[PDB]
Amino acid sequence: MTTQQLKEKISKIIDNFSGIRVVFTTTANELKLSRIEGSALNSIAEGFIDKIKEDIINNEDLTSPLLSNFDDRKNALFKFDYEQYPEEFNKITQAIAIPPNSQDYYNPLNKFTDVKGIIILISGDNKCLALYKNKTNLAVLRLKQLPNEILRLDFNYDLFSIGEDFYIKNHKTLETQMKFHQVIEAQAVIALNSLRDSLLIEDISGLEKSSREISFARKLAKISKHSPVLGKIDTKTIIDYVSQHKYLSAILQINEAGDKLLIKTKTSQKHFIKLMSDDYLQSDLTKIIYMSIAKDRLDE
Amino acid sequence: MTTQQLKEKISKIIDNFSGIRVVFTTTANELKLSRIEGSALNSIAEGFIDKIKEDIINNEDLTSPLLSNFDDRKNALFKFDYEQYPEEFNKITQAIAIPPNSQDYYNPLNKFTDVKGIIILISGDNKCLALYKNKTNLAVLRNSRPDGYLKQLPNEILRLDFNYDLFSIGEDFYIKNHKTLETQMKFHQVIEAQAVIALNSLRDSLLIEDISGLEKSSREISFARKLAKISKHSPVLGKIDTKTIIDYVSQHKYLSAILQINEAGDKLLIKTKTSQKHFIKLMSDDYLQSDLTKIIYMSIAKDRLDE
Repeated sequence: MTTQQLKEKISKIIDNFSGIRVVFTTTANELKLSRIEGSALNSIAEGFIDKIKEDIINNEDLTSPLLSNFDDRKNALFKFDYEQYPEEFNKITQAIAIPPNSQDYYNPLNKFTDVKGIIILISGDNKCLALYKNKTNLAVLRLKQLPNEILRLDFNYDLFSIGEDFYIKNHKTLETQMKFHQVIEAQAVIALNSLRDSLLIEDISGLEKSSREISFARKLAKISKHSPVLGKIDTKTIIDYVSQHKYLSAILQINEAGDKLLIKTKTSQKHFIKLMSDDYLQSDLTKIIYMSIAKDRLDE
Repeated sequence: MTTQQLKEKISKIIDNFSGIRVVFTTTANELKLSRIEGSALNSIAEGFIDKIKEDIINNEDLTSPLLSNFDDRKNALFKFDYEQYPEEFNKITQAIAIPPNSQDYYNPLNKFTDVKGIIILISGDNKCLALYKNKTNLAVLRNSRPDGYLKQLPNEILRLDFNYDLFSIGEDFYIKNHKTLETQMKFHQVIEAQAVIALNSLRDSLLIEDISGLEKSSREISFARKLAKISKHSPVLGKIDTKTIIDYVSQHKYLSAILQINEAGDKLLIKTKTSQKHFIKLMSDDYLQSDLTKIIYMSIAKDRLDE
């Protein structure tokens, strides 16, 4: 369900707007219903529709790839391609379908320390577009500070769900608030056994020590599910490419035998990770080598 | 002044922290000294590394390309390389240099509607890091009044924390959030003037037959920021002849279908937004093939290696 079909599906909801209503997921994993004043609930709907338009609709360079094929792209809304739904994904699913006559309302004596996340439900063309912002008290002034409880809606979303297909804006909320996306740590070490069974690296320990920092653990799961080099082109062709390469030879070294790579230092680990993401590309026009941070296939 | 040279210019100010001073800028373009509470000032100080280390120091995938070589990279600090300082750059330059004995303090009867931006001066190692932020319209400060509803009671409370917008480490400034620069500081005059230079150079290049579709997209700063990039950092315009690009597109496996050549053979056909966006990506050399896997790729964010 492509970038354009998203732009159709969202602008169907935005133009034939039917109703907004806000749900609190709490620490007890129950969806409690808000009591927002009308001109303040009109205050929520106007600015979200602009942010929805700014991020999706008339946004030209919107890019929707798979979450396992993560990289560092601005704008962009990542497709949830995994199968393990964190429980808050399913809480948003039940948040879509509270009946409108229900009275399980949020009691405001709880001082918004119960509020774990804020669910914005924007409905239109009979469907509903749910958005998610985690409870972020942040900081407000007046000079002194008195709230420490007062709710905050910064018109911003991390997670949103159109139908049965979830999309990702801020990747960090999907880990540090959602299960550390612990599939990633397991997907990183399935790749570490696959690098072990590739026998391309001599010592696998420095790669095993980068799997603690989650900034490398995403890059391992990228190569685990989406590599065009691991398991597809053989070991000796990779080594002969790196040796003949102009930039890659000075950093990655091959052992005395010539059959195993020497990836021990962090400077060599970052570049070898960018080797198995195929991020060392060349133009047929300018004949210049390049280092890709964000890229996409073309013949599909 | 590279990425690592930014990283240790910051962690020199960071690991020898001296004092944090908060300056409000007005709509009268006069700087105003805040009155931050002491336990608030420590909670406002927050470390700030808690944001700054995660953007700079501990951030391994930190990238510092020029602002004029814009692309869509996250965890990225765009080095300001233009000649023109928008007036808040010059107000941040004076924001560093208020003497600490000065009594030009901010009067809080203004209800924070004169407040246009928020300057976080973070000083250390006798230098000063300065952060910039805009006063946005309070987001929503919804509070209670059992039967309790919710309402934006004050509608004047200053809402501020991290997610900074603009640097001032030395004179080489950096941009994290670029929309702040183009809209609140009014930088989009300089991008659109640079983009019109690009349209006249393509007109002189004679690679396209009609240029009107590029000029209808030139108002949207999305195309103008890609036109201002190609005006200043393309490895194709003027360096290679127009015919060689045409035989390369005519030979191509993807570009041959979208971008066409006229019936004569010397001019490219760029009219619809599809053929504009793909020729824009052709122009900044974003179509690259692997020397290993031999798969053609379309790059969003890239970097040279030879330099």
